[PDB]
Amino acid sequence: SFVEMVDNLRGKSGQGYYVEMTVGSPPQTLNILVDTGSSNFAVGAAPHPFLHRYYQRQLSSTYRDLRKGVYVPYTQGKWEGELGTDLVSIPHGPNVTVRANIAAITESDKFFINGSNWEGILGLAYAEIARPDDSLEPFFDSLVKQTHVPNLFSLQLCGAVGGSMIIGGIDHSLYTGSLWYTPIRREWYYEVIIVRVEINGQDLKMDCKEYNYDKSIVDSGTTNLRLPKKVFEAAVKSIKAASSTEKFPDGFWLGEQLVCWQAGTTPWNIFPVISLYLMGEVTNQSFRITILPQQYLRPVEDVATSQDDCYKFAISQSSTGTVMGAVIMEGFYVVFDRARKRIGFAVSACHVHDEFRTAAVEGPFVTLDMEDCGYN
Amino acid sequence: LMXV
Repeated sequence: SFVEMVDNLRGKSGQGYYVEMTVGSPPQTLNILVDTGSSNFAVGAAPHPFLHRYYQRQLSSTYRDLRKGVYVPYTQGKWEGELGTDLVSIPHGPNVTVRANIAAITESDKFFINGSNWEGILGLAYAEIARPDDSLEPFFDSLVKQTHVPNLFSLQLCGAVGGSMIIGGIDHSLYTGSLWYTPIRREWYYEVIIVRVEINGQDLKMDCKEYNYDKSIVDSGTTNLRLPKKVFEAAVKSIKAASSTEKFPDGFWLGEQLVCWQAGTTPWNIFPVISLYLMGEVTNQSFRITILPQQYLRPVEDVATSQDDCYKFAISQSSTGTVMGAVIMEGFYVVFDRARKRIGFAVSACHVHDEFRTAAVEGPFVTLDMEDCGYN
Repeated sequence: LMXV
């Protein structure tokens, strides 16, 4: 019955992907952003310039107040509100209704985005990082405890129609080839371990611990592929060298300045492919996912005469570890197998195409001492 | 976007 969930997501990498949900009785419809980087379920419950609609506790007869305040700060953006519970359903998801914790957002700062179309956020990470503390059971945890929905979900994010969030399973019609699994190192963020990095087949030759300093996570709520300072610099130096025959504006490599080319003349060939090797399921075994430039060059509308193809560098620097964002997830079908503490990757049915190259998930590879790649 |  997963067909009912296929294509249940809308949005793009730049402003996030959202799924339709209902809260309260009678059911109040709201678009909720899918965020594997947090664990709080929260919805705007007060007027805001960027909100076209919001949760009205006053209109719900099943709403219950927890008499507790709460706030959640994010890498970028933050909000505060009042905790409480209510009945939640997912129209284009499993046919069930559960009473889950809900944070009613009363104030926010740089959280809501202009024209994103979503009015709330669905934190799918573990309770360990939920605010105020891990006693506030996350939505997914509530779903699995109150129903027979299997403890796992998968995400097929499609860039530029929309995507799919299969709750409770894996839909084989959404991917090609084999699924490759990497262990979820620890149950807080969806933390993984990168054991090797290559650009155009060239090893970055860095201590693999640098790749996971201070950690590496899979986050649908982040647009870019964010890398620790050391790694980011080496990657840019390598990417620049690969496309040195091209001239780019100032601030382009900072994910700031936009770059354009004549309609259909984007020189993809000058941009290298990036291979991220992830810890595997068996001893001394890893597998790699390959990213095409079509993934790390996020298409953006031309500020003026919208005619040419413009893009923004979708690889940026981080100070809180590696973040495998949407631009990376878009090329694949990602399975968040909570039940077996692992994350699977497979080429997505909606992968972006290239003439002489193709994104891929390949294995097995032998990699010794992978455990030393983890940061402590 | 950069979502805890």
